[PDB]
Amino acid sequence: GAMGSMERASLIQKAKLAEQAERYEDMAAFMKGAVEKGEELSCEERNLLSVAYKNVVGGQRAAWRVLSSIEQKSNEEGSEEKGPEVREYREKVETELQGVCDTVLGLLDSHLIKEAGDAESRVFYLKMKGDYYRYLAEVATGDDKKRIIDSARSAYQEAMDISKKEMPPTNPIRLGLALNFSVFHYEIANSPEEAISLAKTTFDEAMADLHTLSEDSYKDSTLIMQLLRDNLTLWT
Amino acid sequence: GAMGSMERASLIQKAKLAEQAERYEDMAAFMKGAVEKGEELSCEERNLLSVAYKNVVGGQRAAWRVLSSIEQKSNEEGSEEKGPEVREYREKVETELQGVCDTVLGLLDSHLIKEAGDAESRVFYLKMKGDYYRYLAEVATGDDKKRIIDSARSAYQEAMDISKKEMPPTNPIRLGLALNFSVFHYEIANSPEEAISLAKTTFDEAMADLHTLSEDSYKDSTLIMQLLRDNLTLWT
Amino acid sequence: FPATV
Amino acid sequence: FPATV
Ligand SMILES: *CC(=O)NCC1CCN(C(=O)C2(Nc3ccccc3)CCC2)CC1
Ligand SMILES: *CC(=O)NCC1CCN(C(=O)C2(Nc3ccccc3)CCC2)CC1
Ligand SMILES: [Mg+2]
Ligand SMILES: [Mg+2]
Repeated sequence: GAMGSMERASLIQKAKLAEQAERYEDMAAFMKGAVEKGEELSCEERNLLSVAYKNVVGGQRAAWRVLSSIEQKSNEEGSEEKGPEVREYREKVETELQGVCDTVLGLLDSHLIKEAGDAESRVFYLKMKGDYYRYLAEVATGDDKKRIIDSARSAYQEAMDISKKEMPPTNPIRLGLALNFSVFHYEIANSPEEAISLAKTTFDEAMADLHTLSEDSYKDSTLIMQLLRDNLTLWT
Repeated sequence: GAMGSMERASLIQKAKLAEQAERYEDMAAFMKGAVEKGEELSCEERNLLSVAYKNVVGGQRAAWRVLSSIEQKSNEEGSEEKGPEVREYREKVETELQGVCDTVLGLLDSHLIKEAGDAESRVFYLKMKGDYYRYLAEVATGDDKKRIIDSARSAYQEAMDISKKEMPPTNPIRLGLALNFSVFHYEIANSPEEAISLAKTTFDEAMADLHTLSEDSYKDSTLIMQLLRDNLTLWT
Repeated sequence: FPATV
Repeated sequence: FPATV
């Protein structure tokens, strides 16, 4: 693509600059370029990839929710007809969101996941796959909605299976995967009890392993544990 | 352009939706489309145009300043050479910024300013022209930097002349023009004393006219007066 | 909206 | 940065 002529190292350098400038669309385009060089990503590089796309899609999701709410209000009894514009613009934002998700899922399928053999990398990528199918699910209404939901579930489940076998219960990737899969259960799969059980069990297994950790690892793990607690508080 | 097939009213409707969704790039593209329909803009529509581009360019300016600071640090004694990437990326952001400014200046020249006969509209557009030449000046380093600075000055001065003849000293457009022209003096023209004098005289002339105003007009005028005071506080 | 990372 | 509108 447009980044094909730029050195891998320069792309990664620029991604870091873009992050400092809060230019997340640029960050994402640089990281896509870096992935397309065909070499595996380091841990630092995986973090850059994830941050970039999280921020881009996060902004799209927030906009889509604003628009969807306006659209919903327009279809209530007593709302005066304002024409097709709200639906059209929601559709526009939705199509852009779907495109970003398809781009991320594309990078994971070609060929990040298949080349990832270490547990941390494979879990990280499979968690990402779950996440971007979950964003597709949030906006899905068609014949494929159940398959999209099941694609997220399958990715998250594979990641969970690997994480439980290969990583300690305090590992931040394991914790983050569990946090997100729990949100999937609550928000997407209509399974709040599964969501709660997962968050609680994850929190408690992590708590029991904190004693093994350095101060720096403890900080990393407890940050995500607090997110689990925050969700549990919201849900109970 | 891409908006040529969309109704003017639909573009304006969508601009308002985009604003609610904090989608300022879309807002700006909708408003460009609306301007290109060739009809004069209402007051509400001028506000939409200005808000959209202010937010787009504001974000570009903030990014450019982050990058320029990194670039400056890299050229200090003792900084280890990191190659062309910081300059290239600053240049990339700079070129995008310049393009937005050229787009706004283009709308004003073809044909918003020439068709604006009422003082409020003509001052508003000439203030915008000053503003977008001022953003060009912020990043200018070439043979044309003095002409860019003088283009901003000329636009602001024409607007000032009209505003003083045709609008009361509390008029928000008059106040905003003075606020911005004062910043031009301080930041661009190396004329801090002119900047201070302008802000002070504007504030004091407005203060003396507040007695004429309704509560709603008083609120509008005093908001901008406080910005004048805030700058004066920064500068003295 | 619930927390995710 | 100073205020502008
Ligand atoms: C070795 C490796 O692949 N590391 C990735 C890195 C793990 C730590 N990390 C985080 O803790 C945060 N993001 C995140 C956590 C868990 C799963 C995915 C992402 C949480 C604040 C950053 C960054 C990524
Ligand atoms: C009739 C007309 O052209 N109105 C434009 C409208 C004036 C009020 N206004 C503002 O006060 C704010 N922005 C601004 C002020 C002065 C000059 C340019 C812009 C200040 C908060 C919004 C919006 C535009
Ligand atoms: Mg279980
Ligand atoms: Mg004077």
